[PDB]
Amino acid sequence: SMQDPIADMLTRIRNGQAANKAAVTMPSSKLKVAIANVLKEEGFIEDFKVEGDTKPELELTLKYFQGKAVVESIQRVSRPGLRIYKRKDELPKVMAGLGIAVVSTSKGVMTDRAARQAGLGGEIICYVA
Amino acid sequence: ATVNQLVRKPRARKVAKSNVPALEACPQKRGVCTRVYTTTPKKPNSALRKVCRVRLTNGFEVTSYIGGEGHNLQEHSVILIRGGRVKDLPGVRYHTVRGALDCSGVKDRKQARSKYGVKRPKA
Amino acid sequence: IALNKRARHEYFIEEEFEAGLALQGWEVKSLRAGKANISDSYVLLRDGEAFLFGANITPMAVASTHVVCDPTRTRKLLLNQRELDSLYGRVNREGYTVVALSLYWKNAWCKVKIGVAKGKKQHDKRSDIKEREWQVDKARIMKNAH
RNA sequence: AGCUAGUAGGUGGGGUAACGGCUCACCUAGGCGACGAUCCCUAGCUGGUCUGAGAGGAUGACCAGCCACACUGGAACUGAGACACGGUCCAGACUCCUACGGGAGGCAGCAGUGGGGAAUAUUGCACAAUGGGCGCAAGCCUGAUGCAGCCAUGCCGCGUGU
RNA sequence: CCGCAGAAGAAGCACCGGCUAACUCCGUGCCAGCAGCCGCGGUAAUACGGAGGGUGCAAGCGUUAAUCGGAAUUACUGGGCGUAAAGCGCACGCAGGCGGUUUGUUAAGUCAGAUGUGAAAUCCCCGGGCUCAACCUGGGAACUGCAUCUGAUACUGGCAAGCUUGAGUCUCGUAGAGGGGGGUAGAAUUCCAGGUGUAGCGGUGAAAUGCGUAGAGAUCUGGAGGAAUACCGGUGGCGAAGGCGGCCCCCUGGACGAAGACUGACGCUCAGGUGCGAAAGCGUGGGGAGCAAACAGGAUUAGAUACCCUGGUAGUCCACGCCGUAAACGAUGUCGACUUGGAGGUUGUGCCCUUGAGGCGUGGCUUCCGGAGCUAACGCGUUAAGUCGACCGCCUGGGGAGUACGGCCGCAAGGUUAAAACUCAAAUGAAUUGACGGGGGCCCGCACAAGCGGUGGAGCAUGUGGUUUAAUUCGAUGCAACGCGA
RNA sequence: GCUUACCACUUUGUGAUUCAUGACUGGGGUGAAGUCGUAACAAGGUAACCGUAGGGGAACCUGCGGUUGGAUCACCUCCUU
RNA sequence: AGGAGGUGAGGUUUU
Ligand SMILES: [Mg+2]
Ligand SMILES: [Mg+2]
Ligand SMILES: [Mg+2]
Ligand SMILES: [Mg+2]
Ligand SMILES: [Mg+2]
Ligand SMILES: [Mg+2]
Ligand SMILES: [Mg+2]
Ligand SMILES: [Mg+2]
Ligand SMILES: [Mg+2]
Ligand SMILES: [Mg+2]
Ligand SMILES: [Mg+2]
Ligand SMILES: [Mg+2]
Ligand SMILES: [Mg+2]
Ligand SMILES: [Mg+2]
Ligand SMILES: [Mg+2]
Repeated sequence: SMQDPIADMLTRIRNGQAANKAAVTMPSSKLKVAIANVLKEEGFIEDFKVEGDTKPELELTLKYFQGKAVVESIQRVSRPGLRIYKRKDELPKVMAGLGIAVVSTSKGVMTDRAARQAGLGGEIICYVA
Repeated sequence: ATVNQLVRKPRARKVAKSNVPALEACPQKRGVCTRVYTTTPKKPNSALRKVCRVRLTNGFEVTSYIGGEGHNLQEHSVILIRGGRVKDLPGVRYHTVRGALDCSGVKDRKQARSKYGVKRPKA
Repeated sequence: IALNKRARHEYFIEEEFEAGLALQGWEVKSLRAGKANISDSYVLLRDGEAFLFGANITPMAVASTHVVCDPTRTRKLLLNQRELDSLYGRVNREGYTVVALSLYWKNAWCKVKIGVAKGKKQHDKRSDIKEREWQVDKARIMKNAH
């Protein structure tokens, strides 16, 4: 049933953007908060806050530069049905450097440019633009 | 469409039959016409058409259309078939190379001499 | 019976008689068997009492491997004097066009069963003519392209 | 959709230039198979070539590496190196010669002929150069090779004029 | 290479209506003929044959043969499954695929660095020589591959520990045509027996077959037998689907609601496999009131094998098995999360001044409209055809064809898997206009209905068709031709 | 020289697969609309379609289960909208 | 628009 938390998080984010919701809440995890941090580094969202101890709840606030949503496209890449791994320099660059292809590497979670600067690679979580 | 389904049974390509199976990947075939006659055409082009049934060297008998106005073709004729189908004749998918050991070019024809066998006249 | 299915489906035959025709040895000896091509014989006015036209000679293997026998050869209809001028007048101002229908035999003569058929009108091409006009207009209106 | 019992392994002998059921005697009754075993059809493989921006699809023209083959099949010997492409033995077909007592042959080498096909070459010259094998060596030969002939079969260039 | 006379010795093919670069004439007249398609050619062909003239390549031009591309038309990059081809009829489940949250540890998948190697040849880049080129050649890169040594621990995974947030059990109830068996009540129909009772009954748009003075039909009494349960009963409920409908009892499954306690990922989806599976049909033994395949008789029609009528067997009913096919449909596979809403039906529950049936709501099933969004549109729209993830199945132009053969199952009828040869260049789906409907609604008509008088019956004249001749010149053919041209 | 075992080829008997042929027979496609009826597209004049059984010279017809991928709505009377 | 009040199909299939 619940086969991928990351895909569910991306779907909830996209649905909140479509519905113009200000904040979206979900269960939290280390990978989820890492993805939230890597998104907030590039400022695709306002801020993420995780509350609670027995049931850790993460709530992310969506940015709105105008009526149009700040994030237009977001697509899961490394799905449980097919894992994706690229080389050191063969990571994809979405929209020729406009947007981030979130990648979890040996050191940790980072973006495509950070991975290229650090000279390593990993799995491509999702494209965001 | 599922990746697991594709892995368990790879997506295969559909075979496509050749429009001239009797040629067997050969540019031309030689045979002798078992019969030479005329066949009634389809609805719109009621113009009479000339055909011959010829049994090739491969043991298959095929019907081939005859081009030009006036044909130098008969039975017991060593002919040459090149391929090509006419949508106006039902069940006809072959063409005869007029000018191959038992046929002359179109009489009194001065155009498309290469395509109709005739050599270029001196004058 | 050589019913001439074209002249049967279109413009039913109305008048006919029995007469032979003149031919050489090349285009003969196969009409005795029956093979022929007499579908919609275009018999027109000839000074020699409307010489047989239209129908060709049978493609039977009687060829000298040069031609069948005669790609175009004279074929003569038979009438003493009854239908030269009358046939011209009928074709001119009646609409009846005489065509050959069948090849009956007295066991010796291949009889020209010519039938005087009515000239039937063409199908209404008033749609395809406009389609062709629109096609040529489309081909011509491609000027403003650079 | 089941196959296999010399088949899976072990214990010892023999055999191989060396490992090994390669083989023998005994014992254990396993081994392989849904990742396709067994069986049927097809197929020389690769570097590469064509078509494609790419992933892909087709194929193995020329050349190079490897494999297998030498009328079909079986077997062995010599030789370090073969079950031998112009060594040997034998079964079968075919062909040829014979004095009718009896013998020879295998162009998938160069050419060339008969047949097939839509369709494809001269029965040339030379060891002149390289290479090959033999030999003190000069030197022998090489249809490898190089050159020559025909074909517009494909690529390129020039000319029929200003 | 130098001299030798003279341009003197050397151009063809295809096409010319759009795709595609190119226009005129002559002749034939759906004929002859061109073609890859669209499509030409029915007296005026830039399309056919020829001629003239233009265009595209050129010692080479066209046809044909094979691969890919355009074909995103097998799509992994890069398709779809409600109506075009496509969700198995439904459920269980193995191998298999994937998998909630946290910690430690392994280095397996993954990432980084280094080594060897990826024969040469060939593609490519920088250069060079053949009059430049074709061709040859030097150097370099590449050949994305493979194995090895050491690190990285974010993710997937191996191992060891945990958690409830998923998944199940227990407590208490709620609703339910959920399933099976055994009894039981009434209405109605048929039949039998009894009484009264006469010329008709039955039936159709109309008639007749059919029954009937032997006493029918009709009306009161009693009895026999089979099927289904009028109302409640409802876009109501239950069940995985099919399906389930008087009442009672027995055995029993499933769903939801209330928190609480417990195990703690035990989970999701499945090829093969297993079970259920409307109706019809088949076998065995009963039963049969009505209904009625097939069949018989009477109607209709030009004929009726059928819709009209009277009979009428199998079956419809029960018990055990076989068959496993349906428009088995929500034409929409199962599971998990998110996304505006408006009105509803039914159930549980807290809750409020229960002031009353009402008020604030909340959970389980279901109906309609509808926003964003999606779709070719119709339309889906919190029960998505929307946003995504996990898995299985299915589709690749139509007919042939879910057909033959082969395999398996079944007593049989048959069911499952499942093609090719051949043929066509379309097949199809949504939607618009018109037309049509022995479709509906509305309004009109010497049109219908109501009256009055005419033709076809008789004589004569005018025109036409048929015949005839030397012509019976010729033109027109329902309304809209026929004392018409005239 | 004799002989034993291993084959290879040949022969016999019995099987399996494939091809061609085969008197005859069944179904399909194309062409003519030639013959016959009108089953479907409208309420196609008996609404069809799907499953299944039976019948007919055939399109089809009838018996039982299911769907709207069908039509008027209400030729009158009511009362709710 | 909640429930039941009824017509009118033997009278034409082809092109
Ligand atoms: Mg040993
Ligand atoms: Mg081979
Ligand atoms: Mg030799
Ligand atoms: Mg491509
Ligand atoms: Mg492709
Ligand atoms: Mg598609
Ligand atoms: Mg469909
Ligand atoms: Mg379903
Ligand atoms: Mg089915
Ligand atoms: Mg009855
Ligand atoms: Mg279905
Ligand atoms: Mg809606
Ligand atoms: Mg097909
Ligand atoms: Mg079948
Ligand atoms: Mg009808």
